[PDB]
Amino acid sequence: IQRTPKIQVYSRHPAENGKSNFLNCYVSGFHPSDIEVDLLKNGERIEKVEHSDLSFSKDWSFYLLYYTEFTPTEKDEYACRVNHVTLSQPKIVKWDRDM
Amino acid sequence: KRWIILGLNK
Amino acid sequence: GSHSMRYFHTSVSRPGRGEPRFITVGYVDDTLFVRFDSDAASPREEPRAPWIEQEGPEYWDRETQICKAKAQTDREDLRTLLRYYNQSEAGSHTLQNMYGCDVGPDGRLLRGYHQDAYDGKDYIALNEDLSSWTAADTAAQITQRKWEAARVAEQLRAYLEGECVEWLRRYLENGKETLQRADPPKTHVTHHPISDHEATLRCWALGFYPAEITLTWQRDGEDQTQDTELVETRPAGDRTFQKWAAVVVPSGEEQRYTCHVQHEGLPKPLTLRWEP
Repeated sequence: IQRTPKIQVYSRHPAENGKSNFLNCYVSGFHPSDIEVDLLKNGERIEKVEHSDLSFSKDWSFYLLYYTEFTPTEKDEYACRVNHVTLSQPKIVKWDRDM
Repeated sequence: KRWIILGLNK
Repeated sequence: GSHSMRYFHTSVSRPGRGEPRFITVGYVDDTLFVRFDSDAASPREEPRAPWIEQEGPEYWDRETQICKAKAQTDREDLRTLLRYYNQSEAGSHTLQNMYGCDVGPDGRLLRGYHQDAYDGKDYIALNEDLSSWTAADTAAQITQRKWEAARVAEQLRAYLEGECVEWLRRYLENGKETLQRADPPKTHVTHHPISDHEATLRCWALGFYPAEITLTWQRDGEDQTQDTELVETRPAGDRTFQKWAAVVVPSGEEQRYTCHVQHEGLPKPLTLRWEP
């Protein structure tokens, strides 16, 4: 079996331009466990990104949190790019501060 | 506190 | 109220890229407290909560020994299951195991668990009686026969009824500041125009712990089950969780819609409405 990841991109606190925060990409519901996840700033890969230790849900599907400190602005665009065996090409999800 | 058991194989 | 302790284990083979990767984590309720990762430079069981840090060197050495032993048994088991399923040594395969206990407010065992999956599918599970097994297929039946012969269930039951509950109680006391505090959700309702004719109402729950929560939209008092977008509860990264529920509503009808919020941290379920 193969299960494609759900993806949510969001901040730890409500975003306030100029204020330090955390940018999160939560990936879940996937199997197998091998997965590639990058956080992007204006299209480019962010370098220092940490992640949680692999765990799983009651249905055995996996979940991971990828995160990095960031200070949001008006102009900067952030996104999460995910690749998995279930994906013909990497899936990009843009950060919308209202989601 | 983890469960300790010896040589548990499938 | 009630509480749980769980250990999770995942082994993933990677032919041609060394021995399988093994990652195990322990939780009390929704709080991570220990981890072990076979790919760490000097792999040891590590604390992930302040209240476990006080456990001594004997504790950490033993837990490390147990994790390493589980990694080794999993490596053996991955080889064994290739035989049971007549599979080649070329592909990556996964073994998962969870076990643990739930206790009530008074600390008594409510239920014990021990269950395994291979390649993301149920393989074998201890039944709620803590005395018999459910095997998913004829391969797992082979493990069941072996485990019956070795009296595994009896030893497992002893752990689940004994150390599992006693140490869960210990952790709950030592970590009572956090483990026995519920943080209620901060709630708001936002409005997002889509077109002239309709808009999104989004009901938010932020900064709550534990993760269990119910968010529901009602229209004229009828649950909007089929028309609600409900995102998965997600970690904020600071112990707490977040969630939202959304409905698309005809402009002008915003007041016929109510958001309802149930969380153990709330003395009474909440009723929200878009206000602006």
